[PDB]
Amino acid sequence: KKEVRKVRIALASPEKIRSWSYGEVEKPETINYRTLKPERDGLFDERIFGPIKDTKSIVRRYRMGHIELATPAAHIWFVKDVPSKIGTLLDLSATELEQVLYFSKYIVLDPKGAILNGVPVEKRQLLTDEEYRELRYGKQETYPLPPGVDALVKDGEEVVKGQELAPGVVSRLDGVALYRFASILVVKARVYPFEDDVEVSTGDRVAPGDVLADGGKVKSDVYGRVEVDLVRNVVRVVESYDIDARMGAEAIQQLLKELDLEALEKELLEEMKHPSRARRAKARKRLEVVRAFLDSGNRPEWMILEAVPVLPPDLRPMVQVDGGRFATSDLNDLYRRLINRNNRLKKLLAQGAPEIIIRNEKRMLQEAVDALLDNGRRGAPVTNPGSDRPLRSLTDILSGKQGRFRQNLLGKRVDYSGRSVIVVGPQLKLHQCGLPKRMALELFKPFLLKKMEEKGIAPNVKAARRMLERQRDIKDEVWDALEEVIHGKVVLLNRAPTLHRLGIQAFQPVLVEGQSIQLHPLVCEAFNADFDGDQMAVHVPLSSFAQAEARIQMLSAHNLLSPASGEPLAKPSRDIILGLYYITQVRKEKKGAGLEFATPEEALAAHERGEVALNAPIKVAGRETSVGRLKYVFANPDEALLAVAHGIVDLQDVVTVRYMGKRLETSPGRILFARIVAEAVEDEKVAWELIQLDVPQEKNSLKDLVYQAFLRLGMEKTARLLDALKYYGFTFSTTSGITIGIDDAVIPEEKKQYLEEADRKLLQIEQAYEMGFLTDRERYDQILQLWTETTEKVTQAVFKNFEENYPFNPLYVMAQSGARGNPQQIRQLCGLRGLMQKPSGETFEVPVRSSFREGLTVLEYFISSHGARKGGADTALRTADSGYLTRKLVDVTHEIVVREADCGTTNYISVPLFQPDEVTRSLRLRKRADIEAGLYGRVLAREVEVLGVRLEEGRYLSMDDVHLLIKAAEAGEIQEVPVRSPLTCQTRYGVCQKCYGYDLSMARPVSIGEAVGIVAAQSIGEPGTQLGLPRVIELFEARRPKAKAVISEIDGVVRIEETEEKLSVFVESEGFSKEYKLPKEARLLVKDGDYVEAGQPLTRGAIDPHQLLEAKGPEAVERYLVEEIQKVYRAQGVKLHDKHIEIVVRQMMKYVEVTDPGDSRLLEGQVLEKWDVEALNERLIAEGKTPVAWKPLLMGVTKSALSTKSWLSAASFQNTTHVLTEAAIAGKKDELIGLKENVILGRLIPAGTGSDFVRFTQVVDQKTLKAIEEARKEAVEA
Ligand SMILES: [Mg+2]
Ligand SMILES: [Zn+2]
Repeated sequence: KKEVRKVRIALASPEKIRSWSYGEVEKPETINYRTLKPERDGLFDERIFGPIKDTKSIVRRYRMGHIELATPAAHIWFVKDVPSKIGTLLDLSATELEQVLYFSKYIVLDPKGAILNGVPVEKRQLLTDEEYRELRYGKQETYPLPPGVDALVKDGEEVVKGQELAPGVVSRLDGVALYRFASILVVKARVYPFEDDVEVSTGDRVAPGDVLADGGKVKSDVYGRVEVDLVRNVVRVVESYDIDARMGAEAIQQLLKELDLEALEKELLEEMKHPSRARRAKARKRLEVVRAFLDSGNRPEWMILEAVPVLPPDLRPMVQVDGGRFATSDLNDLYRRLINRNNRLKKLLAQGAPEIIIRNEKRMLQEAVDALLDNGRRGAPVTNPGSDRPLRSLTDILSGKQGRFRQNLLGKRVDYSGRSVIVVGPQLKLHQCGLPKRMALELFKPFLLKKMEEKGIAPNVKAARRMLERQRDIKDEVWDALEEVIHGKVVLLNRAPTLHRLGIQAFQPVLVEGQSIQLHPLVCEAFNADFDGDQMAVHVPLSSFAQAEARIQMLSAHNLLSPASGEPLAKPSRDIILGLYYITQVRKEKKGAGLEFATPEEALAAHERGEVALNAPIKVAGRETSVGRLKYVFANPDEALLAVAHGIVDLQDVVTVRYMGKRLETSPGRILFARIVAEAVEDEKVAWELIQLDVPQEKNSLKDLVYQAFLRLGMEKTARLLDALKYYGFTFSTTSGITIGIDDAVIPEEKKQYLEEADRKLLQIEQAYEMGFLTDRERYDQILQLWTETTEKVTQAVFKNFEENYPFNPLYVMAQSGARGNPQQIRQLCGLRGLMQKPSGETFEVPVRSSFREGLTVLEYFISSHGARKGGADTALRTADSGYLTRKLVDVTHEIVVREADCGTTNYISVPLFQPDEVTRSLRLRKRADIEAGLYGRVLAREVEVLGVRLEEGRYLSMDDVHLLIKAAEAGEIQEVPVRSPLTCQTRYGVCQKCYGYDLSMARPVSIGEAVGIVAAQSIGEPGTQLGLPRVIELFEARRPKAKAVISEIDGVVRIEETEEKLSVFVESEGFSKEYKLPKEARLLVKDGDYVEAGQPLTRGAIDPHQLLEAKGPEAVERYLVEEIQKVYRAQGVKLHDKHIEIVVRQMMKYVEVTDPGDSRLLEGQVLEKWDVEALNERLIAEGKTPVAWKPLLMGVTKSALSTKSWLSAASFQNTTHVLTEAAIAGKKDELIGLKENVILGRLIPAGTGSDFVRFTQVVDQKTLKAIEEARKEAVEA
């Protein structure tokens, strides 16, 4: 019942394994082919895993078995991890020593080693088993003797080298040769005769000084075993004492049993505090392991495993494919192999012990356990021979690109989904999408079944399915049921590359006849989907709760503004823009008569007579008014438009119309546009005030109109305005007749002489190059400058020509309006595409004189093919590169969610209003877009009054406030604005509403509980696809730029010495001077004698963020990073707000490394807030003034993503093995904070609706409220 908050991962005791499992499996018989039921106690046995029939089969998913190995085993992760957990807990070498002990046959033994073989005492040294059992039993040399011969050697003869033991036998070392009847026994032992009782009997191993026999007469002199022979009444003392011997895991277990963590910890402390850093680094590397083992409970004794758990059968099922053959998970094969090996070991130990065979089968079992735990690390165990496909192990199931972690994180398949090609849906409103009738019928199939079961169409659901199974039985009643089903439902449309949040959009389906999905044209840019045939997909959420989600916050009618900025995305598109520009344009032709009209009053009649003739046009360029203004005057807009309907005057003709209160000299087109705006909305005074009816409706004007309407009216009215505006734009674009012919690409004639002049100039330049006054580089620069100047001159001439001569040219009308094209494209069409770049990256000397209006020569087309190929390849790579960048960003910033009470942050950031450096030393107000992206939607840190207006502290900066601040800065009152920011928020995991701000899909302040981190990452990454990018990569991944710029770290004065070898700049201070050397290519930007501060760039180039943080501090480098990121984004024309960059930069520098240790080690770095809390506890909450002096560490996006307190995300991110091992050494209570973890958990995501702030909210109607409240007051008795 209680909510899961922490997941603790830890190690298992053998008792824990026994309690966990329900019985033991000991046959290698999963299931026989004949008996499809579980055969015997094997891997699928019935009574041990739960019944296979109908508790459910989920016990066979939950209940697990176990194997009680007679021989202990150690987990492969703790022996093969890069830091060998046993190899770092113990003093053992991982690469060979640990494996050779744990698989092969060597000896490890602590207690005693003073026995000498030319080598001093042993404390923890390794000796091979061979010399071990040599030293175990003294010195053995044997030489047989023929029977029936009493040789010259007696039972106690001493023998040295060179002595003839026989006529042909010679020994090898000095010692004693014992005689048997029947051999000679050479030993390096000591014999001792005696004549009294024995104190040490046969078998005992004795130390010097201990009594051997005969009381004090005879005492021991060396270590070794004692053998008493009563035939000669003598003691032989071999040199072999009682010495410990263990093999394999039990030995390790012995080690782990004999190792105590507390004394180990103290001696590690001593071994790290005393010497230099060289040993203490690895001392900490193993001391963290020791502290984790000690502080987390679980002792390392069971860190090697005795009872192996057995996976429930349904997690590894053998399921039939065809013809009796069973497809199996390799886990079953590995378990069968392990069971067979264990049973072989069991019966082997039961029957007899051939020692070499026992060692061999111990190695066999250990390798089998290794393979079971994971395959590939030691050899490549494979399936039955002939199929060289490596078996799949537990690590393979968990880890890998397609594993348990990496397959729930995507969920590549969904049930209620479809896809189709999309077509324009202009007849639909913005909150609708056209759905083909067949996919609409099949998608809601259960809904259809239930709804037509509500009526009498079919008796039951089975009859319904059988009737609908064929389309020959369709009826119009079925279609009525269909339209009944989806009256209120919505579906989610999805584009395959989902670069941002708007790639998923809810819609209301409308039944249509056809194959394709009809899409509203206005969302043609929300999706990056054209109509060249590319497809788009549809999903259908089932639960009414999810329907509420989609209809409320994912419905497209409600998301009209970007999350990346305040700009709208539902702005009128190309066609509507062209139509409305055509309807609200005013022409102008000619005045060949006396234009003076203000003076003469007979000029009204005189020029009316002139207009009767051809003296002056109806739209004449009169001094004060056109004769059209005089001739026609309209009481109402209706009269003007009705007179237009009678063809008297066009929609583009100026005329005096008496509007609601004034006489306006406008065209009926502009009046009609104002009428459309006023009809789409309810009130007209507001509509009249929020439009600009004296200029053509260019795309910027439409965008401003839409934004203002959104601000002042809200959601529904803006949507209706967009619908009506699009509809009228379409109709007037149709009836107006905009068309493109070959003659529309008019060629201005004046440019011709321009070319000649350019040509002439080339000649002198060529002559200037012929005389040798110019070098190749400067000549190329001169030619490039001349051509790029004359191209601009020709473009200016082209636009002047289009203005003067043909106001209504289709190319010119779409250039002026925001429909399509750029001046460069129009110049290519009509003028000349002069400069064409070379494959090397430079530009050809010979330009392209021709245009597409004329014909290109073969060579010119062949040359332009180079640039075509370059652009194609660039796009084809940058697509995937930008996707990968977005992946990095979302991984690092997925923890940021606005859950908050307003944090008491007495801190802020001062957003500049003047560019610190637009020239070398000058201040100018930042570009309006820049100030908007820095200030719009922020919160004022403290009250400011600039122009007689009191902007109180805590007031969100709306668009009007930003404009007012910009105007004030223009006047010159303030230069910086103090604002709250995420960079200074004190919220633990996320930001507060005040520190975050005000920009959203809406304008209102952000709701508490939305993952602003994910949308931040998406807004950063989406423009990257159409974007340079290496700079962005090297900035979010904190790296060392190759073009490093020399900077200062201390304030002082600049002393530039012009040493020709290397320019030496001296930062001079009172007590010290710093010197920097600049090579020939290092072009500085400072002047001698200038005052210089910390972090001031001495040379031109990029700045390493790490050294900048070292010099100035966190805030300075944060501002530098944000500005540098914004630089490239502005350079590409993409408008992006700074909230997202600030969020990622804050997540980038949430790590500090302490320097003065407190209650833990010093040279360790992790989350800053942890020392925030810990310093609060150490200094204030608890006693003990130990300052945990930390330094902020700046690491790239990747490293910050990797090092996380939670281990779920780390396991799902890079490598499950090492991460899980680390999280297993210490019981890691993973808090379910962060979003990726709760995705893996599949539970309610913390962000959005799943925020505990809104997760539960009792709701009750009013009448039941009165009932329950009456029960309440009657519950209060008396
Ligand atoms: Mg396409
Ligand atoms: Zn805050």
